[PDB]
Amino acid sequence: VKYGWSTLPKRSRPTRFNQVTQGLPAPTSGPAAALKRREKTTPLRTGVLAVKKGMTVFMGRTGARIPCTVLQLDRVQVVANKTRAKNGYWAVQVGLGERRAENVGAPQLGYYEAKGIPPKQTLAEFKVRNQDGLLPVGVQLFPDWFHVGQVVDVRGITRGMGFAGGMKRHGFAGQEASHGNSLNHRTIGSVGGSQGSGSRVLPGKKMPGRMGAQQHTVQNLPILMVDNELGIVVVKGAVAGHKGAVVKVQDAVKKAPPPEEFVEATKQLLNERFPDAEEKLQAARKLHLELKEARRQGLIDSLIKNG
Amino acid sequence: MSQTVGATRLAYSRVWHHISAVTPHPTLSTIKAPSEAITPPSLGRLASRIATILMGKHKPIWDPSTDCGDYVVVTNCAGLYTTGHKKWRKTYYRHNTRPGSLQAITMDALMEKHGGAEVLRKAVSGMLPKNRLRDKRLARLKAFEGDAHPYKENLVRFGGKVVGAPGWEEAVKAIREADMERL
Amino acid sequence: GGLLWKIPWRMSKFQKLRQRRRLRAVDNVVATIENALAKKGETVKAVERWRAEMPTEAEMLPKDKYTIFDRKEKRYRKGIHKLPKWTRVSQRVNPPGY
Amino acid sequence: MKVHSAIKKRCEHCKVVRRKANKRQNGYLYIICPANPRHKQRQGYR
Amino acid sequence: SKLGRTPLSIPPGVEITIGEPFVKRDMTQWKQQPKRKITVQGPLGQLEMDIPDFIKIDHDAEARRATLSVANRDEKEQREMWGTTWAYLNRFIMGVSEGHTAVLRLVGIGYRATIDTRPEKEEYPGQQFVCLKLGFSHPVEMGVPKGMKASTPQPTRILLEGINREQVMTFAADIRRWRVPEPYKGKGIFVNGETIKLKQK
RNA sequence: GUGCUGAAAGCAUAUAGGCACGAAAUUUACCUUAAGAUAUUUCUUAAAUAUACGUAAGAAAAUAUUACGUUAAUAGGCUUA
RNA sequence: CAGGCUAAUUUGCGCAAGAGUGUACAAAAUGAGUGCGCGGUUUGGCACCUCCGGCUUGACUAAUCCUCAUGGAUGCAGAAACUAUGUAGGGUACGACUGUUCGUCGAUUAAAAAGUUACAUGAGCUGGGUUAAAUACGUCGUGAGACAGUAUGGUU
RNA sequence: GUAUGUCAAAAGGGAAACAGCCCAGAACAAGAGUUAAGGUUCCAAAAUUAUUAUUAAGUGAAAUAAAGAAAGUUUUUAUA
Ligand SMILES: [K+]
Ligand SMILES: [K+]
Ligand SMILES: [K+]
Ligand SMILES: [K+]
Ligand SMILES: [Mg+2]
Ligand SMILES: [Mg+2]
Ligand SMILES: [Mg+2]
Ligand SMILES: [Mg+2]
Ligand SMILES: [Mg+2]
Ligand SMILES: [Mg+2]
Ligand SMILES: [Mg+2]
Ligand SMILES: [Mg+2]
Ligand SMILES: [Mg+2]
Ligand SMILES: [Mg+2]
Ligand SMILES: [Mg+2]
Ligand SMILES: [Mg+2]
Ligand SMILES: [Mg+2]
Ligand SMILES: [Mg+2]
Ligand SMILES: [Mg+2]
Ligand SMILES: [Mg+2]
Ligand SMILES: [Mg+2]
Ligand SMILES: [Mg+2]
Ligand SMILES: [Mg+2]
Ligand SMILES: [Mg+2]
Ligand SMILES: [Mg+2]
Ligand SMILES: [Zn+2]
Repeated sequence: VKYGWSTLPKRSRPTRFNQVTQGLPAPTSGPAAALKRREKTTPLRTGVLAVKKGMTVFMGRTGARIPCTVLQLDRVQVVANKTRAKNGYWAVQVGLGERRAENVGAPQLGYYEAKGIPPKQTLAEFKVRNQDGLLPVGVQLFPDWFHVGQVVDVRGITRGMGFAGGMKRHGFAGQEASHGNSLNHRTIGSVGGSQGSGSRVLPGKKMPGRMGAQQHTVQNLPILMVDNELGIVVVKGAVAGHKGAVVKVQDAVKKAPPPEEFVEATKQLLNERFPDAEEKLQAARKLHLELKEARRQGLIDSLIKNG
Repeated sequence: MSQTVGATRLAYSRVWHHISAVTPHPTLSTIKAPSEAITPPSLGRLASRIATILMGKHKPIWDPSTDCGDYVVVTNCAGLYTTGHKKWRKTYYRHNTRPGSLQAITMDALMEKHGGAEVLRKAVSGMLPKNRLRDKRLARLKAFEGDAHPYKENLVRFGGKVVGAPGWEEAVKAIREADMERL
Repeated sequence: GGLLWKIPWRMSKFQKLRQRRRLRAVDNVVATIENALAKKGETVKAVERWRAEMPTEAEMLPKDKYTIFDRKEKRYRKGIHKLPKWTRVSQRVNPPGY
Repeated sequence: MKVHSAIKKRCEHCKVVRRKANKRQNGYLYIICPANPRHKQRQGYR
Repeated sequence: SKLGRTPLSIPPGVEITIGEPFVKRDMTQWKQQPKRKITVQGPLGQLEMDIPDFIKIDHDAEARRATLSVANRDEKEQREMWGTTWAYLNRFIMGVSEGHTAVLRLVGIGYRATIDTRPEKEEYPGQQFVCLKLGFSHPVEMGVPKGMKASTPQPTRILLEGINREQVMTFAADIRRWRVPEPYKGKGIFVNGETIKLKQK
C-alpha cells in the first residue's frame, strides 16, 4: 500500500459506479460518511478573518478584570461558496484586506473580475453544516456577526521560533550543571536502546528541530466586546501568532450553535445592508464574458479605451 | 522458427475479460452437486484464476519477462463469497516500521470502508510474482461492487455478444463455420 | 536445541503412497526370486526366512507401514520417516503388542 | 463466578451451556445454577 | 419436535394467510433462501413473520387447524426452526385473539408509578410515558413502544398489554433493569410472579 | 458481566435462530502535520507564471517561506502623541 | 561481562485433585504433603560465539498499586475492604540512610505496583562502588608477598 | 564409549533460509527425454485428477505443548 488499506491506483475514478441506490451498503469512508460523523460538530454559520491587534484587559462595571485579545476585521467579504454537488463539502470562502492589482496575478485578477470584488489580501474557507450556511457573494461581514457572550474558536499561526533544542521544543529536563558533567548540560541524552530495540533510532523520536510557525486553535473563547465602528471583536484569553497576523474566527465546535433567532437576524441584516448582491454579481459575470471574449480575439484595447 | 514467424499483434493485445463474483461457477466451485448447490468462486479460488489472467499465463506465448497480461473486470464484489467465518474472524495487519503502530482490521470492517473490491485486490496481489510488474498487473484488475462499471463497451465481444452473455457461444460457432470456406 | 531439523512428526499422503509402492516392489523381487528357484526345485535360506516372518504390503496394517517402535516415545511409536535411510531399508515388523 | 479448567455440576439444578458464541468468537462453557449463585463457573479465558 | 407436530387450533375470528415463496434480492449475499410471509389477523391486530421455505403449513380451513412439517428431519437447522416456528405461531394466534399481558410489582418504600404523556419527547403522536419514582435523583420516564397499552391500577402495580409477546416482555425487562430485586429486603421490580429468596438477617 | 423471545431436547435454557444492555481499552469526534483529487462561468500562442536583483518581514543555520519596489509607507530618517 | 542452549533452583506463575481450617458448611475465604504444565525474572550447569548504580531519553509486555465496567461473598445491611473476570489510556511523587539496584524509615497521596529491552541507553553524561601502580591495619606466609578482608588516593 | 552413515574433503534436487537430515556422487553441451527424494490452486515446473469417511475449530495445511474438563459432533457396541 501507499496510504492506508487501499491498493487502488491513483488515476482510477470509480466512485460514481458504486451507488447506494443500487442496493449496496453505504461506505464507511468517503466525503458522505465524513460529513455525517462531523454533522454535530460542524458550525452552522461561517467565520470571519481578523487581524490580531494586541492584548488588553476588559474592566467590568462592578470590579471584573478580564484579559482579552483585540481582533480587527478589515473589509471582510464573502468571495465564494463551496457546494456539495460541485466540491464535495459545504464551505464559504472569505476575504480580508486589499491588494494592489500589479501584485495580483492574471489568474486571480480574472477570479475577482467574475465577482465584482476588489482583489483581497488573503482568502480562507469556513466549513458549514449545510446549504443554509452559504451567503451571497460580495456581502461584507461586520463585527456584529457575533453577539456578546458568544463562544468562538480562533485559528492562527504560532510565533516562529526557528531551530529549537530539546528543552524548548519537547520539554527535556537536561542534565546536571556542576557535578562532573562534561559538555552535556542541555543535550537530549540517549536516543534509544541497543541491538534488542532495533539497532536504529525509532521513528517518532523527539529531537531538535524547527519550532513554531504552525497553525494552532484556541477553543471556547467568549466574546467580551463587539464594536462595528472600530471594527474590533474582543475575545477573552490569548490567541496564537504575532500582532498584525490574520486569524480565523468561527463558532465553537464543542458548543451548541447560537440560537436560531440570531442565525436568522444576522442573515436578515445582510439583505438590508446589501439589498442587491445578485444584480451586481450577475452584471459582473456578464462583463467577464465580454472581456474574456475580447482577450481571446485580441480586441481588449478597444474596450479599455471605449470611454 | 516458422511457428513464431508471423503477426504477433493480436497475441500481445490486451483483452478485457469479465466475471461476476455472484454468478455460480461450476468449475471454480467445490460443491459440484446438485445443480442448485453450485456456489460462486470463492475469494482465493477466484483470485487464483484472475492472477493467471493478469500474468497472461493462459496464452501459448506467455513469457514471465514480457507483460502479456490482460484486463479483468470483476463485478458484484459486495456479494463476494466466503466460507466459514472468514468475514468476521480473518484479520488484515499493517505496520509502518514504528513500534506500537500495528493496524489490524477484520474482513467485514475492511469491506465497509473500501468495499469488497479491496479484499479481492489483496488476494490477487499476493498471488502475483513479487517483482517490478506486480503493480502494473494488479492495476489491470478493475473490481466494482455492483453491476455498474465504465468498461461495458470494452468487454471482449464475438458477433455483438459479450462473452459470458446468454448467447455468446452460438455467436462464436457461427463465425468459424464461414471461416472454413477458403483454401 | 537450537539447530533446526524441521522434520514433521507425520508423513504426507504422497510419502505414504511411495512407501506403499516401495514395500510392494520389494514383494515382487522376493516373489520373482522365489518363483524362479521353485522351477528349478531349489530354495534359499534367506528367501524362506523372509516369507516366514515378514508380511506383504497387502498384509500389513496402516500403522506398520508409516510407523516404527521407539521406546522413548509417549506411545512407543515413531514415524517411519524418522529412520535413517528409511527409503532404502526394509522395516515391516515391530515388537508384539506395541 | 469461578473460572476453572474443569467445570463440574455441584447440584441437580446446575446446567451446562455454551454462551457468548457468535460469528467473532467461539465462546465459553458455563455452569449456570438458579438455585445457588455460588455454582456459577466458566471454562476459558477472554 | 414433539411440539411442531401438535396441530394449531385456530379459534373463531383468527385468520391465517400464507404467502408464496419469494426472495428479496440482497446485493451483499449471492443466494438468499426463499421465505413465506405468514399473516395472522384478528380482533386485536395483525402480526406477520417470515418462515423458511422448508417448513410446510397444511392449513386446514375446514377443521380450522394448521399443522407444520419440515422437508428433512435429519438436518439440525430444520429441527430447531420447526419448534421455534410453532412456538411463535402459537403466541401469534393466542396474542391476536386473547392478547398478552405482563404484571410488574414495585416493592420498596417510596416506589410509585404513573402513566402520563410527555409531548416533549414523543416519538409518535399520543405516546404514553410511564413515569417511575425509584429513588433516583432524576425522574425515570420511558415511552411505551407503538402497539402497547400500559396502565397502573395501583401506584405500585403496572399492567402492560399488547399483541406481540416478545415486545411486551422486552419492555417489562427494560423497566425492571432500573431496580433489580435485591435479596436482603425484596426491593425491586418483579415481573409476572417473579420472586427472590431472602436472607436470614 | 447482565437480559427478552425461543426451540433442538413436550421441561429447562440470555446455547441454535431472532433482538438488547454494557468500560478510563478500541473507533469516531477534537487538534496538528502530511496528502493535493477537485473547484474558479480563473490565466497563458510564447507566453501565463516563477526566479534573480533591491528595501524587508508575521519567516529565518544555508535553503525555503510571506510582502514590497515610486501609479510605493517595505526599511531608515524626520515630525507628533 | 553480555548473547546462545538447558530449566535443577528461584523472591516468577498457572491448572488438576482436596487432608484440613472456616461455630454449621469442602471449593466466601482458605489449600498440607503432591501431580501435570507454562514462563525465561534469581542462584546455577554446559562452553558454541568474541583474546554495578545514578542522570538524560525512550520503546514494548501485562502475571494490575491507583482510576473505569463487573460476578461471588451462613462468612455481600450501608461504607470500606476481600476474591475473581474485563482492561495497560494516564499516573505511580517528595525526603532521610546506604556506592548501592535492593532494603529500612519519615511524612503526604486516588495510588506512591512490577518486568523486558547487551539485568535498554558510558563513539549521551556521571565514576560514588568495582578495578592497576602508592600506603597502612588485621589475618596468612620462614620470606618476597597474599586475601569475595577493610581503609585514603588514583588521566573516562 | 559402541554400531552405521554423512560432513570434514561433496557440488547438485528436497527440508521456506540450512556443513552433519531424505535423495543423489558435478568432465562439457543438447532434449516439452527417463527417474530418485519431494511435490502438482497462485507466487512456482506439475491434478483445482478420481473413491469413501471425519472435522466447522482456519483446527489444520513441513518444528503435535500436558494432565484434565464438558448435553460439541460422528461411528461402533450394548440397552429402554
Ligand atoms: K562545563
Ligand atoms: K542500523
Ligand atoms: K427463559
Ligand atoms: K483539525
Ligand atoms: Mg520573529
Ligand atoms: Mg537544570
Ligand atoms: Mg533489524
Ligand atoms: Mg537457531
Ligand atoms: Mg455470558
Ligand atoms: Mg421453551
Ligand atoms: Mg478558464
Ligand atoms: Mg514575462
Ligand atoms: Mg537568513
Ligand atoms: Mg516611517
Ligand atoms: Mg453481587
Ligand atoms: Mg480513548
Ligand atoms: Mg546493563
Ligand atoms: Mg554505546
Ligand atoms: Mg587528593
Ligand atoms: Mg580441517
Ligand atoms: Mg550438498
Ligand atoms: Mg512448500
Ligand atoms: Mg515432460
Ligand atoms: Mg504453474
Ligand atoms: Mg493455523
Ligand atoms: Zn447448582
